[PDB]
Amino acid sequence: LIDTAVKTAETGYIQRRLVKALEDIMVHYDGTTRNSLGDIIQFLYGED
Amino acid sequence: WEEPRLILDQPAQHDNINKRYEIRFGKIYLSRPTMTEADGTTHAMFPQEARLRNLTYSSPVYLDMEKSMFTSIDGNKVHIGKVPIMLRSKFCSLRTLDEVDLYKMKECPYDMGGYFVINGSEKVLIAQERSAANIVQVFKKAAPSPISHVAEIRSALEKGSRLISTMQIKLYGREDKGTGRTIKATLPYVKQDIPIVIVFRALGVVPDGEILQHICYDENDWQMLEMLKPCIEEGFVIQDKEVALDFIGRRGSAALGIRREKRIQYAKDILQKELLPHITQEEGFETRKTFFLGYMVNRLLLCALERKDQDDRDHFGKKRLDLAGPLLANLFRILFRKLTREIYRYMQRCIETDRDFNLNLAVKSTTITSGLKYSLATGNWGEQKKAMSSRAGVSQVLNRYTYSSTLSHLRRTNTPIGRDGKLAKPRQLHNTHWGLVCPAETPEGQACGLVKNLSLLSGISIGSPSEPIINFLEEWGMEPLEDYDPAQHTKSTRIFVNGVWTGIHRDPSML
Amino acid sequence: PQRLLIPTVDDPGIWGVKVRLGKEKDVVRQILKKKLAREGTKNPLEIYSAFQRDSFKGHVYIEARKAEAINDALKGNVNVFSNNSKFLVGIVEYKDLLRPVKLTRGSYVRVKNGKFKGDLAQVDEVLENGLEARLKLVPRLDYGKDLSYTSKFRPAQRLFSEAEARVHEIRRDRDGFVTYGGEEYYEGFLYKTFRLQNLIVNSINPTLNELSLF
Amino acid sequence: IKQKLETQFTCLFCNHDNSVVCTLDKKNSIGLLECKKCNLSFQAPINSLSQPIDIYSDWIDACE
Amino acid sequence: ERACMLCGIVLPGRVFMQNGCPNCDSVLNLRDSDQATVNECTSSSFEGLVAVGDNEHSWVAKWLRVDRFQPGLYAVRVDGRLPSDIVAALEQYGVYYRPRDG
Amino acid sequence: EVEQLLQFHVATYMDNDIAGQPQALQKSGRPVKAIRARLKGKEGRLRG
Amino acid sequence: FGEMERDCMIAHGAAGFLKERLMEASDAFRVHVCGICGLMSVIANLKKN
DNA sequence: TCTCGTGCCTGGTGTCTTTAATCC
DNA sequence: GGATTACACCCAAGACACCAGGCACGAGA
RNA sequence: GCCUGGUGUCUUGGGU
Ligand SMILES: [Zn+2]
Ligand SMILES: [Zn+2]
Ligand SMILES: [Zn+2]
Repeated sequence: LIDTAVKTAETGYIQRRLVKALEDIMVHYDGTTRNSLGDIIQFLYGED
Repeated sequence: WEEPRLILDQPAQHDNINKRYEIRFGKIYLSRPTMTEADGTTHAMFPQEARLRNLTYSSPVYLDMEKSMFTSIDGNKVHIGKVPIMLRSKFCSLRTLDEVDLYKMKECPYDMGGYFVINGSEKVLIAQERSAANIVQVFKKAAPSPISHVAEIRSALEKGSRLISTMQIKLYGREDKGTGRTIKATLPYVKQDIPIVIVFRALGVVPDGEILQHICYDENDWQMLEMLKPCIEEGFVIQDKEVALDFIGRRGSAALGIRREKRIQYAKDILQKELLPHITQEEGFETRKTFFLGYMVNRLLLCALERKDQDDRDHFGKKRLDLAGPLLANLFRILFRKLTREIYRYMQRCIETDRDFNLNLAVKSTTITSGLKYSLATGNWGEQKKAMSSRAGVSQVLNRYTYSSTLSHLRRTNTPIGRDGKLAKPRQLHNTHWGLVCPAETPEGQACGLVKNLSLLSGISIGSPSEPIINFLEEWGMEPLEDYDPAQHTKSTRIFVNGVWTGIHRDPSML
Repeated sequence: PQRLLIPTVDDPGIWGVKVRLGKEKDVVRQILKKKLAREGTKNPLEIYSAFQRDSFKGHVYIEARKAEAINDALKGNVNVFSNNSKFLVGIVEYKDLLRPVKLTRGSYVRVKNGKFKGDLAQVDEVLENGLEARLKLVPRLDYGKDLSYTSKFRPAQRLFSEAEARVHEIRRDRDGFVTYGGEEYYEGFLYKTFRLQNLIVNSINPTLNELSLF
Repeated sequence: IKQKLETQFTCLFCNHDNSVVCTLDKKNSIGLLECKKCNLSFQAPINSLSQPIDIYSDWIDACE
Repeated sequence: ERACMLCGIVLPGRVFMQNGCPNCDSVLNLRDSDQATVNECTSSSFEGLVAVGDNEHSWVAKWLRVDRFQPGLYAVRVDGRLPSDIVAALEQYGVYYRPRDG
Repeated sequence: EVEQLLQFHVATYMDNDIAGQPQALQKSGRPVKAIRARLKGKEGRLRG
Repeated sequence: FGEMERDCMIAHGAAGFLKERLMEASDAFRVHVCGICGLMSVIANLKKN
């Protein structure tokens, strides 16, 4: 009961930082994967 | 009687005539709870009226005060406030009556009391868990620290039971890092850590050979003796009492410029009182503190030598529960000083008029009455202006949803550690909880494992005077501390009474 | 001439000291008691004077020759901050520390007390002794309407109307002068005595409403 | 290495506060008090544990 | 407490009635007066409380022109002025009134 | 003393979490809600 | 409508729905800005136009 | 009828000393 | 030797400035 | 004869 009650907030914080790191990443019409600055993260999404 | 007299003075030159004004507090008397209408009429208050009309069920408290007037050419029952009465206690008007008349007062015979009534709302005090006072605990320290082991103690008096100060003994030096592995202590109201040997010398025992005879009781133990080696050499140049006491005073948070002729006499107070005050505070008894200090260092090194585990902070024998009694005394103490200073500040103006003060005009009962009411109503444990830093949640509205819930709520205990600090150690069900707190009953969520509930057959010690126990020990063969030598007593058992080393006995089995 | 009394390098020093707000007069008192009590003993308090200016909240000034005497004067005083906060005053600043510092008939003042608190009034005259001033004020009356007052439950301002008083609830004293409920009204204005300390004479700002009226 | 430290002590002679500088030479066990105002100097022995309050205390006793 | 308009000393008002002003009463005669007289020569309104311990060597006392008076509490500013009839009587006595009201 | 106090009030008006000095307090005893504290944390303008 | 519900609508790609929820269905407000300095310093009397 | 004392309301202004781990 | 970090949403009950000075009214002489 | 405003800040106890 302690573990479930404690470690739920540990993983809740993990998910929050992950979402903010990745939220602006979108597939564009040329197949590239880019963020809001237009930086290329992958030249083709999922490599396939 | 903790501060039994107020004293003023003026050296009359205006034919000098020292006129000390003195006020002495005497006997306490209690009256049954009384409702005083705006009319002025009074009657005995019973709880059912108190709930309905949002009143406070409380008893007026009267205190004898005595005036005296020293003059050298060279009162009665004043009312101090109202104290809320716990229902069904000995001072509640329901304790008598008897079953027939209980029904007429609209009181239910299944209601077992144990709670207060504040502005019509039923408030119960939650037992507060704290660490025991006057016990030595040894803990290990984390890797990025020059300290590896620490001994700690919070000293608290027996009378009243109240906190005084806290003291630590730290062992510096990491594993093959920290060079000289010496030991310094921490003293209340001194800014810097002071090596152990210096404080031994500062108490009146100066040659090395006596110092080591007070700590280690095994001349063969060369490992322990090697670890005390750097402590001797780092405090060698302090070779007598006077320069030791002055070395202390030059750090103790005072003012700049109190000179050696007096800076000693200021440090002698920091050693006589505040440092281990639970042993004694009268003069000419420094033999007990020196012997006790040696015990601490001995315990510190046993853990550092891996001959004894570090103490388990969760062992229930090292814990205490503060219930209604002790909690009210600590709050009443704070408020009674506040009332005292308002009397003192009022005398300095009312005596410049040279007019006999009518006493009843120098005791404002709102200080205690509003103080107790506010803290019991909100749970904020302290003066109202200091609501933060004070502990919250000590008083709570009594849950009356069902009968079982009332029983549980009156038997609840709280550990005030927080929600800050994850880990597990204060939250786990420790083995020593067996038979003392319930293994099943604990809240879900943030309080899980910190709020506990007393097992069905548990009880709480009310407290007992230690003085009859001392008399019994000396009558059956306990020998004083001045007669004790590790060469002669290489095998006898040490005897502790409330954490102070008081004697030694050679045949413990019969005792 | 006052100019011959200016301080010089031969005069004692003056230190300022921080004290609990509102306790400045008490500290000055306490210093005097200590000085007088120790006069002629082997350990006199070697201060000459001490004082506190209202304009300078939270400070006492103490005159002496040695700093140690300042510490001596304040030792044990519960109204003084324990921090070693005293400061030295320059000789050229001394007289300004002791600077002691209006009201004319026909001028305006603002009332500071009572139902007329905040109201603009003309100074009509002052008492012979010199304490209270007779003020001409727009009244705030009810003509006894609900009889069988405060500044929060007062009446609107309106010139006294003697025919309204005649109708509803009055002693004629002269041309245009009536005493109504034991107050005097002349040509519609209240004439009432106020302590000079109960009026404001400086930095008055007439309001929009007052510009419309006066 | 020597330690040059400013203090908040009052010079026992000129009475200027916050104008006493302490130079502690531990290599030779010699501590030095200096006044940034009237320019006086006072020397005293120091150990390894000493601090500006230790020699300033010795200076108060050296006068009285 | 009231402040003497002539010398600036601060005393309980009844003192002005009981003993007169300790600095001034040779000319002011407040001891043998009525309350109306005492209240015309002393003020309930004053500012700047001064402990004068050493009148004759205090610069503060010299500036306030209380250097020839007795140790005591004095006021920097005393509000009001002596009545013209009393000023006239003091002048008959060779005493020059310098108002202490600023 | 008076100029430093104007500096103080203008500072705690914008930020009342200045490290190393006591917080400005209301007469109720609780700290003043400065503008900086309005924007940070779970209940402030941005996250709340 | 908390931070975690915001993220779910992004994942669905329902950009239109998310805009409406947080404006028309809540605290939508009209402001005027100056085309030169970009501040909300415009004084707009709409009946006087 | 006058003076003194007490109570209520309004305005202005603070202070005796007394939870733990991480990186940058 | 310093702060900043520490799940989400929701329900409900339970609380609130102090002291000093001045003015007005009432009671007693 | 259309419009129509009832608080906040905490603390504590709970639900998933
Ligand atoms: Zn010097
Ligand atoms: Zn005089
Ligand atoms: Zn613009």
